[PDB]
Amino acid sequence: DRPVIVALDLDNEEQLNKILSKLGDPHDVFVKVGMELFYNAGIDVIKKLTQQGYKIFLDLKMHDIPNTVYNGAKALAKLGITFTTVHALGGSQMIKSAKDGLIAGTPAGHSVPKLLAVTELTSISDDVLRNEQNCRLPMAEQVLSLAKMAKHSGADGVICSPLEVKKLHENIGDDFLYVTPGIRPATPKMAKEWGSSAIVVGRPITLASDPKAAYEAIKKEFNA
Amino acid sequence: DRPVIVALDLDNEEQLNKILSKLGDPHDVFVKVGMELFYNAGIDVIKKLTQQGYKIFLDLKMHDIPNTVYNGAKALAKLGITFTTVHALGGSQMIKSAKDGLIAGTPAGHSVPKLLAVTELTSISDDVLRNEQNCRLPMAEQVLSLAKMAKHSGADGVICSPLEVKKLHENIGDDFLYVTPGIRPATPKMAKEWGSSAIVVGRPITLASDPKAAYEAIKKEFNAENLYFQS
Repeated sequence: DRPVIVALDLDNEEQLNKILSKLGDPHDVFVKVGMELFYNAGIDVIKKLTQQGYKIFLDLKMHDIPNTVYNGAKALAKLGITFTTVHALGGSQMIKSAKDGLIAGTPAGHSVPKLLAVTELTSISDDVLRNEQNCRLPMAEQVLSLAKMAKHSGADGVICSPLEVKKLHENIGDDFLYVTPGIRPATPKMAKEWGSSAIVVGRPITLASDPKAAYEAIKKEFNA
Repeated sequence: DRPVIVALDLDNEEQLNKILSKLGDPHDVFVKVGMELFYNAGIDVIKKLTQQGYKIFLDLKMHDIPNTVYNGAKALAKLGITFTTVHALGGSQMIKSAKDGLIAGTPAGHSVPKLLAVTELTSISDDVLRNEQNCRLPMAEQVLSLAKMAKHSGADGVICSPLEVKKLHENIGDDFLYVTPGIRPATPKMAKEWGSSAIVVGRPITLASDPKAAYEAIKKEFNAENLYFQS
């Protein structure tokens, strides 16, 4: 049974509590929150939620020098989170320090958060990759490069498009998490067949008439 | 007029309060905190500090899609900080959104935080630039390109090394902040001479036997515009 993660887009604790109350029992609920929430809420907000049993993909895409990311990651791990992201663009050493940091901050009797690398953000078009980022390679090649390197450096997985998972998965093998966002009922069943380890789903659930029923139905479409 | 910013590399509010007690009157102190502190202490600690009159460079290097950075940046401007960072590698639109977010989150009356672009981190060597990040440009060209783009995208300044200021300035000009961290008694004097808008200083101050006097001496050196007589 592979996890379905609900992507949340909200900017306060109150909104967060409200959607979570609509998603189900805490143990059954895996959500993604980024900096729009984390930078707007008290430091103990995530910790309180993970104490209750909520699983949290805290998506802050850390991108700094290795020693600072060691310490950032370490601080995050003490929140009780399940997944977290770094930019592969920050390089091999930074990624390794990120994992060492996660290990260091994981409190007794907890699983170490999984370290996921971001490659090229979805906001990066072909033109931006070439003319703004001054990359030497086209998209498909840049992405595979970063993902491979992330795997070599101690990342547990990568955030990748559902339409890349096939070929990424071919290259890097089964010992890695391929976490695919942008899934809509690219359906959950297609993501399963193409090799996704976890799907991230937003509005189809969060904007649903009954977010809980939507969330539960996607899990079944993903795991049937 | 030109700021000296104290880099605080610590992970707890109690150690923070101790170094701060030695830096002087809050209205005379400008500090830099990054992931290490912020991800342990959170927003209340920053709000507390800025309300007292501390100037904070909150250095979190946001790097995400434009809409998310808009909201991240907006969240940070509510805290009353002075400088904050984003990755130029995140692209032109992300930088513009960051600045718009900063504007939206600033309380009325208050001053909009300055948006500073990170270019290539000091952790990226030429080999890392070439063979990990798959850049097609050599370091100096890539740095200038990222800096120029940041200027054209609403950034108020860049983080660069003291030595880089001249090339960046030559191309970008005076309506921009060149913020330079490597500084130790590259000296404050050299940083001044080379056109740094602001320096960040760490251990030379935070581990000095008298941090306040080390700080004031560096402010003085950095701002010695007419150090020598000339006619």
